[PDB]
Amino acid sequence: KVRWPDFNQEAYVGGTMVRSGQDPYARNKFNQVESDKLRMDRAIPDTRHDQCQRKQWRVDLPATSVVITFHNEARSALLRTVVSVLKKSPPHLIKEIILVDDYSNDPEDGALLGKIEKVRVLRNDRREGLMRSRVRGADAAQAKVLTFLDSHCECNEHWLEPLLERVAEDRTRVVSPIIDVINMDNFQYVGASADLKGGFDWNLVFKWDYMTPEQRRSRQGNPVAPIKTPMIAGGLFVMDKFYFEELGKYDMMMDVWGGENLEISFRVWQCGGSLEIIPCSRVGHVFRKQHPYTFPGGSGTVFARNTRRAAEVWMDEYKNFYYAAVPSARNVPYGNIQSRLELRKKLSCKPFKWYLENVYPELRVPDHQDIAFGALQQGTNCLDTLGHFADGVVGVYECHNAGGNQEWALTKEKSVKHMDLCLTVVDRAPGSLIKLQGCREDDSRQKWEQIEGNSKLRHVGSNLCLDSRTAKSGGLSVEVCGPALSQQWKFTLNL
Amino acid sequence: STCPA
Ligand SMILES: CC(=O)N[C@@H]1[C@@H](O)[C@@H](O)[C@@H](CO)S[C@@H]1OP(=O)(O)OP(=O)(O)OC[C@H]1O[C@@H](n2ccc(=O)[nH]c2=O)[C@H](O)[C@@H]1O
Ligand SMILES: CC(=O)N[C@@H]1[C@@H](O)[C@@H](O)[C@@H](CO)S[C@@H]1O
Ligand SMILES: [Mn+2]
Repeated sequence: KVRWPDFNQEAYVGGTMVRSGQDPYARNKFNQVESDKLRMDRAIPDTRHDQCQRKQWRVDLPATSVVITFHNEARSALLRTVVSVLKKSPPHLIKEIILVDDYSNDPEDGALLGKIEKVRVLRNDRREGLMRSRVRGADAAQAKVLTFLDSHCECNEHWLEPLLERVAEDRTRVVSPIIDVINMDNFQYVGASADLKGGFDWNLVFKWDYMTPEQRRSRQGNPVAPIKTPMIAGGLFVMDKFYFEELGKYDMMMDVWGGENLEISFRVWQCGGSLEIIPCSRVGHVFRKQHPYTFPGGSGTVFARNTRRAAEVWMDEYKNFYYAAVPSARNVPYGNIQSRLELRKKLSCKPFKWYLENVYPELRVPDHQDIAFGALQQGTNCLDTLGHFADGVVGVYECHNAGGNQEWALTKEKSVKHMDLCLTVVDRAPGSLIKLQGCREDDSRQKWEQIEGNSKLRHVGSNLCLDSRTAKSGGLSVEVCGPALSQQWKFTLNL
Repeated sequence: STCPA
C-alpha cells in the first residue's frame, strides 16, 4: 500500500490517453485531454463564503466511509476524485474509500488504485447500475457515516467537517455540499451560487430553484446557515449509516441511472428525516450534457421505469400529475414494488400531500378537478398574459418554463385561467380579440373545450377556435375553426 | 443529463 503522493499518476493515466487526431469528448462526454493535463492534486480556488474560512471546525467527529461508484470513468478524473478526498479531509475522519467498479471495460482502472492507502476496490462481475453499486459499497462500509461522491469530483477546503457536524448532532439529517462546477470543456473549477435549492416539475426531473426573495431576506442574519431542500441532486451526500439501512437503503430494482435521487428525497422527508445543503461545504463536479454509457433497454425507458417505481410507492394520487406530464410513462412496465410498499408501511411515513404542503409548497399543484394544466404551447411559443390584467389582451411569448405569466389551467368549469382571470370571448365575429376578465362560472363567454386529440381549443357553443395569427398586431383572437397552424395548442399536463 | 448550479 502506497501513500497517495507516491502513486504513479503518469503511468496510470498514460496509456489511456487520447491518441493524436482522436475526438477528446467521445469516451466521456467531457474533454479528456484537458482532464489528463491536470495534476492529481491540482490547486483549486477556495469558493467558500468568508465566514466559513474563519470558522475552526470541531475535531471529535465520527469518521466516514466514502463510497464512489463508476462505469468507464476517465482515469485522470477518478484518480483526482480519490486524491481530493485524501488531501482535503482530516485523515482521522476518513476510515476508507470504497470504489465500486460497475463492470468497466478495463478492470485495471479500479484495480490499480487499490494500491493507494485507504482505498478498497469492489468489482461487479456484471453491470448493476448506480443504485445497486452504491448499496454494495454501503454494505461493505466499516464507519458509522456514509459519504457518496460521483467519480469526477474535486473536494474543496474543509468540505467534510461541516457535513459531519450536522449528522453527528442529528442522525436523521441527510446533507449535501454546495456543488461547484468543473467545466466539461476546459476543466476550470467554478464557484456555484449559494442561493439555490433542489426541486422538480411534474415530469419528476431534478432542477435547481432560486430561494424566494423572502427566504433570502430571512437568512441575512446568518448567510451560511443550512438550507432545507425538497430534493438533493443525488450524487453528493452524507448520511448516518444505520439511518441509511433503517430507511431501506435504495430500491434495488432501479437500473443504471435516474430516479433514485427522487425516491430517497421523498422517503427521507416523508419518513421523518430532513435534507440539507450546507454552504460551508464545497465540492466540484463535472457536469455534462450527455451520458457516455449505455442504458440496456434504452435510456428513456429505464428512466421512466425507475421514476414509476418511485412515484407508485411514494406519491399517492399525485402520481397522476406525473402521468399527465409524461403520458408515455403509463406504458412502461415497472416490476414488483411490494417490498417498497411494505417498507413504507413499516416506517409509518406521512402522505405525499404532507410533503407538498410542508416541504415543497412552492411546487404549483393543479386543482384535483382541473382538466388540464401548465403552459399552453404552440411550437416554441406559449400563451402569455404579457403582464396584463382584467380587460387586457393576451399574447404569445417564447416558452421559458418559469411559470408566472405562462401558467394556465383548464378548469372543471371549462375556463382557461390564470390566477382569477379567464380568457373571455367578448365578441364572436371572426377575427375579434379576446380579453382577460375575472372568472365567473355563469359566463358562457369564458367556456372552452379541447378538440382533435387535445390539440386545439374551441369556444363552447361555436365554431370558433383560439388563434394566434394576430398575436403581434393586437393579441390572440377567435377565428373560425380550420386547418391553420395558428390554432394549435397543447397543455403540458393533460389530466 | 444532470444540470449545473
Ligand atoms: C452530482 C450528482 O448529483 N449526480 C447525480 C447522480 O449521483 C445520480 O443521482 C443521478 C440520478 O440517478 S443524477 C445525477 O447524474 P450525473 O452526474 O449526470 O450522472 P453520472 O455522472 O453519469 O453519475 C452517475 C454516477 O454513477 C456512476 N454510474 C453510472 C451508471 C452506471 O451504470 N453505473 C455507474 O456506476 C457514474 O460513474 C457516476 O459516478
Ligand atoms: C413584460 C413582458 O414583456 N412580458 C413577460 C411576461 O409575459 C412573462 O413571460 C414574464 C415571466 O413570468 S416576464 C415578462 O414579464
Ligand atoms: Mn456526475
